[PDB]
Amino acid sequence: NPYFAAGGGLMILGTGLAVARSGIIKAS
Amino acid sequence: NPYFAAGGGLMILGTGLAVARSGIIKAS
Repeated sequence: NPYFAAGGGLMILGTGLAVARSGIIKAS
Repeated sequence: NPYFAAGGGLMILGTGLAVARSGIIKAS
């Protein structure tokens, strides 16, 4: 469990990267 | 966590590879 509790964090930060890549485009 | 902190780095460098493959085409 704790060794693979990092996959969820990587998914979270990847969704954050996708949200930021969407937001930068939606501003310019 | 630290053993699987490399998946995020591989995703980062893969996004960089995709960005470079897009940029080389968008120049020529």
